[PDB]
Amino acid sequence: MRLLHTMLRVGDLQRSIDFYTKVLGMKLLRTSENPEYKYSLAFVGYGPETEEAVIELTYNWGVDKYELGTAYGHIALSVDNAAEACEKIRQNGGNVTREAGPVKGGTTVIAFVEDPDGYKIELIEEGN
Amino acid sequence: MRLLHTMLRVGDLQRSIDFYTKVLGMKLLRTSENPEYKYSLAFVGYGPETEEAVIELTYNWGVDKYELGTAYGHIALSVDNAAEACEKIRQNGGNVTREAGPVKGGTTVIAFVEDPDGYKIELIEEGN
Repeated sequence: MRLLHTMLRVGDLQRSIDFYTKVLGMKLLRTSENPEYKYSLAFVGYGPETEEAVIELTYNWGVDKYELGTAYGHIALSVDNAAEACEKIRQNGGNVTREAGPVKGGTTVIAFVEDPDGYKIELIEEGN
Repeated sequence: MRLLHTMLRVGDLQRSIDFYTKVLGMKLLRTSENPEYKYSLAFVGYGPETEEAVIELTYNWGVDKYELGTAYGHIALSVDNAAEACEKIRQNGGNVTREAGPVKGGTTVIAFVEDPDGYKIELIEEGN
C-alpha cells in the first residue's frame, strides 16, 4: 500500500493552484468539478500520482474560509533552495514564519512558510 | 523536490503508532523526543522517508486532545481490500464513516474511516 495524497480545503482554488505551482514549483496534475455537491478539486504535486504522494485541494463553491483548528500540523516538502523559496514565497504574497537556516542542533537548512489559506509548510533542503 | 510527510498532532503517541502500524500496515520509521519543546515524534509510512511520503505523528507531552477543525480534509491510502480494512479498523480503535463501495458514477472502490484521534482517512482500492 502507499500514501496517495493529503486533502486540504482551500478558500480559493486558483489562488491555491497558483501558489503550489508558480511558487513551490509543483505542477497541476488534474482538476475536477462536482456540480451535484458544489465543489471543485485540483491535485498538485512534483510527480505522477501513480508514483508519489500529492496534494488534493478542495474548494467548496461559495466557501472562502475554514477553521484551521489545532490538530493538523503541516506538510513538509523537500526544497531545492530554501532561502530562495522563502524569497519567492515572500514576494508572492505568502508568509515566512521561519526564515531559511540550519535546524537547531543540526546543519540541514529548513524553513517554515504559510500558504495562502494559512496552511503551515515546512521546507527542507535535502538506494542511489 | 517532493512531498516528505504530513504532520498530525495526536492525543496518544502509542495509540496512534499501533493504529497506523498494526492496523494500517505501516512501519515505525523513527522516533525522537525533544525536552526543550516537550514533544515526541514518530514517523510512520509504507516506505522509508527517502523513498516516499510518510506521516509525522506529533505528541505534545501532557496534551491529549486537539481541535480537528474544518479545514484539514484527510490522508488517502491505497488498500488491497477496502472492505477488509474497514472491518479491521472499526474493530481496532478506529471508526468507519463511509462504508466501502464504488463512488457514485464510478467503479473505483473507496471508503472513509477515522483514526483514533478522529482524523479522516480515505481508503482507495487498487471474477469474485
